[PDB]
Amino acid sequence: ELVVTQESALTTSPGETVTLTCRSSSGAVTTSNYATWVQEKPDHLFTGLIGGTNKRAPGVPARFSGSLIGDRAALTITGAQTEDEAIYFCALWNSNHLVFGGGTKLEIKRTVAAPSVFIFPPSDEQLKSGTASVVCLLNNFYPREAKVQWKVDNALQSGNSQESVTEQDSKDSTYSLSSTLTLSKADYEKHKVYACEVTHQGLSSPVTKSFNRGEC
Amino acid sequence: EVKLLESGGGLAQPGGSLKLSCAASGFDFRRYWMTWVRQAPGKGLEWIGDINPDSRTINYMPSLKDKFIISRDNAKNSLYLQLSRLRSEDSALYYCVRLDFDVYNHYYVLDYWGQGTSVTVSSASTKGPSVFPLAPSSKSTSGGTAALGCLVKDYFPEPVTVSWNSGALTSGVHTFPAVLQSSGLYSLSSVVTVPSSSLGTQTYICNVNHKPSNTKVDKKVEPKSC
Ligand SMILES: Cc1cc2nc(N)n(CCCCC(=O)O)c2cc1C
Repeated sequence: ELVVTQESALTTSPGETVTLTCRSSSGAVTTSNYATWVQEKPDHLFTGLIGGTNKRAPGVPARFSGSLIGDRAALTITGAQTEDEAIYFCALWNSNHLVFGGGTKLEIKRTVAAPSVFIFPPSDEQLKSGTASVVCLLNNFYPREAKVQWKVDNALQSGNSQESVTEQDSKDSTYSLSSTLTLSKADYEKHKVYACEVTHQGLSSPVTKSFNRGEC
Repeated sequence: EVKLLESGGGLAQPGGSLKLSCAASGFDFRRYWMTWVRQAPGKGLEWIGDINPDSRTINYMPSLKDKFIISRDNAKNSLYLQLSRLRSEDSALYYCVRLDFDVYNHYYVLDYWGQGTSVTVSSASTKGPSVFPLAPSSKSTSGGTAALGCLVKDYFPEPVTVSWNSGALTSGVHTFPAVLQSSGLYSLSSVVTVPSSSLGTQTYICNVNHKPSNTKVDKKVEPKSC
């Protein structure tokens, strides 16, 4: 049962050199595994990078190189650029079938950028349906680590919110996140103050965006 | 100029079958090996199998060797994948991939990939999305930029596509990945920042589309009236 493994994530700074590895659970990776690499950019855009372990694919900048390091196959990016932010997949050929690794998320360090916070009260139309969705938006920040806490009339909520985060923006290398608090129309009407508290490295003190139900 | 376009995805019933197709162009299809790769939710890529030019050699991933059938029609520059005995585990994005095969140099690379076609193996019914407006919590006087958007909630199965002003507006747009709600329904938001001043003059419309339920909605987001 061959299992190809890769480091889940790595972070490097521009101009730096980084190496992603690919190991086999059945032993050392070898030339006969024909290790190959694929890059996944946002929107399910994949592109072949390396083939035959160390041979670059046409159109691939020379900053990319392949090789065997120890018992693993590796992809080395010299002079990392922000355009290199992506997920790199590795695959090994096991005699009669191809096995992909779990992929490595490569992040490119950039300066701290605090998020712009926005809170969206539920729409009237949505309320008619009996449900109320409160949305909180954290826009273009970095690093990704950000804590968003919901408070309904100073009562810290829990278990009733889901969040989504975008891929590191190719341009500014930032992330954007949204947290959605979902309540029954009933509960929503049982409270007044709805606030979103955001904590992030780029903020000296947590930022709170809020609104009082009914207040326009 | 290589182009790979998949089709055939959609909601299917467990135990059922489904035939996916891929249209190719930009290269001598007849001279290349073709490959199918899929990606299930929260998972990485998984090789399904490949087929050589003359269809005389067809390799499959150990497991699906039987419930999966690959074929091609060089005359029509097409690649097919016949799925069968569909189980929830087969729910994934199916990619059509061209394989540059060089046995002389032992160089094998999956160069060009299509963007895939989504396939959901569920017993649930198809449901359309409700599009709610995320009104600009700002005015013109405030000066600067305001955030607004659309909340596409309670639909099934994936995926939904969202654009603004029929594509005219793309800068500042952030369409988050859909989230699976406890209800088993999907939901997502799409926001975008515009200049406060344009609020009241410029019209902001988000165009939501959900093929599975043949839903098409254009919601106009305006500043909530106070
Ligand atoms: C991505 C990839 C796909 C492949 N499909 C086949 N069928 N082989 C086997 C290659 C031929 C075996 C040989 O002559 O050594 C593959 C190798 C790689 C790296």
